[PDB]
Amino acid sequence: GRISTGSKSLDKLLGGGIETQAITEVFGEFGSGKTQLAHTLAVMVQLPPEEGGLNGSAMYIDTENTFRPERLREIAQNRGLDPDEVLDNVAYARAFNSNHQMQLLYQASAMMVESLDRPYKLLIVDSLTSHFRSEYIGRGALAERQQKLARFLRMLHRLANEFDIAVFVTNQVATLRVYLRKGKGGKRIARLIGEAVFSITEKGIED
Amino acid sequence: KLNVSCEALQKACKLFSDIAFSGFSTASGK
Ligand SMILES: *CCc1nc(CC*)nc(N(C)CC(=O)O)n1
Repeated sequence: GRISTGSKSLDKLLGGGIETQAITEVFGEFGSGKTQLAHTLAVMVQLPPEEGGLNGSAMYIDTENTFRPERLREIAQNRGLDPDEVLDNVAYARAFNSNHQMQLLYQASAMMVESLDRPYKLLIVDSLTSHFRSEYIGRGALAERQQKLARFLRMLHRLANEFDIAVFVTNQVATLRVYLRKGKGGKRIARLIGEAVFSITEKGIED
Repeated sequence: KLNVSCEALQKACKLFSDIAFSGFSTASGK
């Protein structure tokens, strides 16, 4: 199935929202709504299909001090859900470095196979290239940097198809690419690699 | 805290074969 984003125009642009067995990668800057969309999706996936979810749990790997469980409670409450249950169905791991990020995937895979009842159906990686770009400096290190990132990306695609989960990752300037940008006040515009406008609200992301 | 059995963990190593740290916990700290 597909995980709805809450924004009818954004779901239209993605053809029913983000999809499992695929990797959706959003791009943009601080405030474009990458983390805001990620926190919303972590709540959406917990809903039944009539509401725009898959009756599943979420996983959030954080590499940029962006995880805010208070927002998750805020969205779940406003969208009519037990925010205490929502918080229990979100696994979270702060990656300290690139190697930690790679190892966390094994941990995720093992937890996913056990979950297969609310099975994990979404994996969020925010950010994805932060550690790689912060640890491998210069042209002489670019070869190892591109190799590790490609290996992580291969592991991600593997889990998406193996456990039929949706992988949503964030990035800055193989996968389904989306670009996010700010607009009128709290309004943000999404453009594929033609355009959809969403708004960040108390219920998360919506038209 | 979210732990995983050594049986499930060794299955995941087979999955990534052709390719201790802190693990996961719920958004409520468990
Ligand atoms: C799946 C990788 C792995 N996990 C564990 C713990 C379940 N143990 C291993 N070994 C190869 C055993 C060892 O430590 O010697 N591998």
